[PDB]
Amino acid sequence: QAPGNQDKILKWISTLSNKATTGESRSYCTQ
Amino acid sequence: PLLQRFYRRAAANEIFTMEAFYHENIENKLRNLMRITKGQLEYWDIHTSYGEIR
Amino acid sequence: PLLQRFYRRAAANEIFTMEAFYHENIENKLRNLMRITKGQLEYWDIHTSYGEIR
Amino acid sequence: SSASSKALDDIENELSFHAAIWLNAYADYTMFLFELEEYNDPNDYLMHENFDFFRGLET
Amino acid sequence: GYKIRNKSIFWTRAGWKNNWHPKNFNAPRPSYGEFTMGIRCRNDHHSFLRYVQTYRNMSRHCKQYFLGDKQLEETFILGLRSLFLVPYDSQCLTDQIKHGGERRFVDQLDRDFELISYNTHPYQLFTYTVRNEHLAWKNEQYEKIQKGEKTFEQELLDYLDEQVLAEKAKLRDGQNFSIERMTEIALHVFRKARAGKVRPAQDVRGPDGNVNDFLEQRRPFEHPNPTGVTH
Amino acid sequence: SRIINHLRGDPVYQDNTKDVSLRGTFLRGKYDDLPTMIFFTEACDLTANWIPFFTNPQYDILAHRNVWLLNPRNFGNSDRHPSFDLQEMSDDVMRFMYSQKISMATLGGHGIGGKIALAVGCYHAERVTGVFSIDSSPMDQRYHEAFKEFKGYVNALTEINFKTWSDKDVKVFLKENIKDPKWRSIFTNNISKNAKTQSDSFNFEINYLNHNLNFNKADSLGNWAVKNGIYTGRAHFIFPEYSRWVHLATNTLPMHKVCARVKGFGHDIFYVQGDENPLNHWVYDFENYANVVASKLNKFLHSYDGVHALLKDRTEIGNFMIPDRIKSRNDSKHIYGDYSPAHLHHNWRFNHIYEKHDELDKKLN
Amino acid sequence: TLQWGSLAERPMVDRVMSTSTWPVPYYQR
Amino acid sequence: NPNTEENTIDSDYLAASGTVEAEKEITSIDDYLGLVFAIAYVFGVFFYV
Ligand SMILES: CCCCCCCCCCCCCCCCCC(=O)OC[C@H](COP(=O)([O-])OCC(O)COP(=O)([O-])OC[C@@H](COC(=O)CCCCCCCCCCCCCCCCC)OC(=O)CCCCCCCCCCCCCCCCC)OC(=O)CCCCCCCCCCCCCCCCC
Repeated sequence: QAPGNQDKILKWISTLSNKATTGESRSYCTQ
Repeated sequence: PLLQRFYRRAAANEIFTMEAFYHENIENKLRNLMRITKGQLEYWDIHTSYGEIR
Repeated sequence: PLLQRFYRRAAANEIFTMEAFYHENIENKLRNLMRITKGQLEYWDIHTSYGEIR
Repeated sequence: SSASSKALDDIENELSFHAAIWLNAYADYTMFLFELEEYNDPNDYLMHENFDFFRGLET
Repeated sequence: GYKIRNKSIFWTRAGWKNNWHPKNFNAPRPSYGEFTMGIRCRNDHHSFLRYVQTYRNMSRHCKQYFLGDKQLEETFILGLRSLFLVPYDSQCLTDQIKHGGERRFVDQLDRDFELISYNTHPYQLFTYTVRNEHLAWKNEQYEKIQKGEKTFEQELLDYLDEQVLAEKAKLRDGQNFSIERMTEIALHVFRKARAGKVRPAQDVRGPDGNVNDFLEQRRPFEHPNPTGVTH
Repeated sequence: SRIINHLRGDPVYQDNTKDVSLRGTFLRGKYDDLPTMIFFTEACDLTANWIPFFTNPQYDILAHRNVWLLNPRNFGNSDRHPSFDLQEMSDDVMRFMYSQKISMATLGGHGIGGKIALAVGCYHAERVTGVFSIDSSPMDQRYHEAFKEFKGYVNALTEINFKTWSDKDVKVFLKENIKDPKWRSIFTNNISKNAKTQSDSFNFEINYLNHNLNFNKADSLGNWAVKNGIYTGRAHFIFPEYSRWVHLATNTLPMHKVCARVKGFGHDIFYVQGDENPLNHWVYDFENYANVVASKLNKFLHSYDGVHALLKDRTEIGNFMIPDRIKSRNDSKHIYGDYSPAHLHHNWRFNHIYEKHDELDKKLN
Repeated sequence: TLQWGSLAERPMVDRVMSTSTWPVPYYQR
Repeated sequence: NPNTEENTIDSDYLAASGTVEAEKEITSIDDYLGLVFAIAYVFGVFFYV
């Protein structure tokens, strides 16, 4: 359970953040 | 020389080539439009995984 | 048909082709004569070492 | 899994229509390259036959 | 593939790619009131309203022959706008045209409406023909559905849905079924289906370099005299 | 070691077709100063396979010229770019010749390589001395059965995914999908494992190539476009008697159609006597085919390559005078007459041989 | 080349066949 | 094929070169184009038209 269970969840959030360009969107990504 | 008639051949001989390369010229114009289209479809692939991420 | 005149062309065309390969065909004939000549020269190379062997 | 964030349904239906727009364009470019396979050498077709491949030019 | 190599292809005496104000000797010059006795000019400020009324007429006069087809009225509207938005989106600086582009386009659209008023414009006849060919195919589907029969379009949709399951049922190492894979599956089905049909030859050359026409029958000669009708 | 010298580099994917660099093997000649020969191998075919041909004492080709076994773009170690336009691929060679300080070179090719070689002479003739094409012709070969197979095999190679597929899964795929033994062997040796055994891949760009062939349009390598023009210089064509690529019946006419100086069969066009065998395309494997190609190659390099058009052979240099066209020279007080055309040194631009010999000439006087 | 032959045999030099079949029809479509 | 047949090439580009001169702003090219055809048989006698 502990290891490797969050790898996929990091790829998704990373892409969602990369697509963010405006500061407003970047703030929602932080939240 | 009076090359008026030659100028009409050179342009026609050049268009003969552009017609022969129509498929390649157009396919390259679409390679960029498909790039734009594929880029917009990336937003849907992200949303389909939110339910699983949650 | 009366192909007599044609037979004279076909024979000329084959001869024309042989002349085109005169260098290749004669060079192949000598490669065998040189092989025979080199074979006879193997004896002098053996006698030259007799003094060193003795 | 049953239902969640009826506000989320706003973008579920927005991105779904947004994708349908650009899937229609993807099919346009895809189908054109499909029909283009049978069209070769414009210089080998007659005048009135080329216009039929490019329906609309005669109009 | 092939690109125009001449760098001066788009050069004109008026500038680069200038198709709005070509250079000519009799160029426009200003007029001064204090020195001008009389003048003969046809320019005016009535093009804006003529552009508006022209749109209303072309739309309302073409809808007379749509028979209440709402989908056609909406499709035609989108096509009508594409004809009126030409000066607003063109590369040509329609605002810098020689003697007024506004008057020019309006007068050009009026010639189109004249034909539309008589129902003789090629876009009208093209619309009727294209629509009749479309409704005939939609009615063929309706008659097959009322009979409980399956349409040729559904047989593919159903045949494609199963082909996707077969591919993703074996695609376990990866799980990204891209749109590219989905596409080439359908194309493999379309090529196979299209080749099955008895269609007229579209490509000049078949598998061999030879042309696929009825005229490409060369030697050897093996066909006898033509036979007559049977009783 | 010394005779065999192949520069080492890594392919670079390029967005601009002008920033493309070619890499290949260089074979040094026996003698100090010799003109250079640039040879293009068949598509998807290894340059190493031609080394024993150019390094055979029986043929002794290096005695005539230094050889550059060069890979075209998207092939081997050279840079990668989706376009296969022969004009672009020809400019690549001109930059290579510049970077390597080559003023002008003799061009050669095998199969599709012959097309690439001839294209360079068509686009850059002032810097090409001659062209020697082997089992190729400036012709549209899209519909030749031999090309279709090559076009078909390349498409099958797109199905393999090295990441998931195992080494055994590959070998089984080739044997079943590829029937021709030689093509099979060629493709196997093109497979390489990158550093750190990250994954195996083909040395040639399989994606860019398949699109070129599968699309099957003017830019295809099988096609020869009218845009390529005419080659003005010396050209010699050698192909097997029974060849799937060049049919003696009609595939010789394109040579006359594209090459202005080609005299015809028996002078600049020859066929090698042989049997019907689909493997005859690879002349370097069979001694009988190779011995004839080599002899004809040495004759072209010795007597015909880099010789003025109106001269028969190199023997006529200095003893045959060409007629002059009237009003062709700037000097007005010039008595027009016959002249022997100037033949320059093979690398006169990047050396000072003319400046040096001018000094020695003054010392005599 | 510019010397292709006689006027009568001019329509002969156009055909380019993708196969080894003999004799070859001359007409180029 | 308008790009291989020199007969339609000569006539097409010639006509395009004549109508493009409407930018010289003489008058309606639709009016005086017929007079050009007549004037061509006046001075075209020199060329046997
Ligand atoms: C503004 C209009 C001016 C009108 C002037 C009146 C006419 C003068 C006639 C003089 C005879 C020569 C004419 C040469 C121009 C030819 C142009 C031409 O024919 O069109 C080709 C032209 C395109 O073809 P091109 O080959 O690309 O043109 C370049 C030329 O080929 C070649 O290109 P190029 O770069 O080499 O030359 C550029 C061109 C530029 O032309 C201009 O810019 C016009 C400038 C004003 C006139 C200057 C020349 C006037 C004549 C001087 C004569 C000197 C006589 C001295 C006698 C001494 C002995 C006693 O020619 C010149 O440069 C003229 C320079 C003269 C130098 C003379 C050198 C010394 C010679 C001394 C020997 C004396 C022998 C005399 C024997 C009799 C004559 C053989 O077609 C067009 O462009 C269509 C537009 C036409 C423009 C307006 C009409 C102009 C008249 C053209 C004929 C009518 C066209 C429509 C026909 C419709 C059929 C469907």
